[PDB]
This record gives sequence, C-alpha cells and structure tokens, in this order.
Amino acid sequence: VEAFCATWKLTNSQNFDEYMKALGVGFATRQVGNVTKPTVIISQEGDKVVIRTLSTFKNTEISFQLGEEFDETTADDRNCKSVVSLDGDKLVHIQKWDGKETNFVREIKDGKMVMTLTFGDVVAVRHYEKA
Repeated sequence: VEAFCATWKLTNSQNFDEYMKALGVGFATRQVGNVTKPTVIISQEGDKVVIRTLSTFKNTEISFQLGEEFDETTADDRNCKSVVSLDGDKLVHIQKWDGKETNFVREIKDGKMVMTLTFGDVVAVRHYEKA
C-alpha cells in the first residue's frame, strides 16, 4: 500500500468521453469529465485509507479498510456497493449497482499510478503522476 499514498494528478487520459456515456451519467458530468483534471489524494488518516477525488466542479471522498463494502453516491448520479482491495501491487475499486459493475485497476509503473477503468469491454487508461 505505501507506494500509493500521495497527491495524484491526471496527466494523460485514454478514453475520457465514451466511458462516461457507457456508465450512465447525467450530461453535465459528461461536459465536466472532458474539461476537468481530478486530483486523487490517497491518504491513510489515523488507521483507514481515505481517498479524496477533488476537481474544480466535482469533489468527493471515500473512507475504507481493505475489503470494506460501502454505498457511494458518485459524480455520475448513482449509489454503488463499492469493494476496494490490493490484488498484486494493484489497487482495485469494484463499484456494483443495478446488476452493472466497473473496476478501477490502479498500478504503480515507476512512481506513476496507471488507472485502468474497465466497464467490461469499455476500458479507459488514465495516467496519474505525484503532484
């Protein structure tokens, strides 16, 4: 877990338009996700992992132990049953709602968190660097 504890700013976005349209967004979130950079501050605060996802329109946060299932009202407009865990040096956020699933595979490539967001076959590759 210690290589993920940082301020993470999005530097190169593969597919940040069709992933939002496939997931089921309100159209103002599709306008916001094309224009705005998210600052993802992954932080162990006391004991549990608090991720703060902060941009200049949408600002949301998630507090978890590894394995915690929690309902999460997202920037899409959906409450998802969310399970977060490390698989093999890769942080996987599994969001479950209405029969549908997406998982965000966060992996450290030489100091850089590569977030691979799979909605099945709709895959976005978002390249986060430290500040």
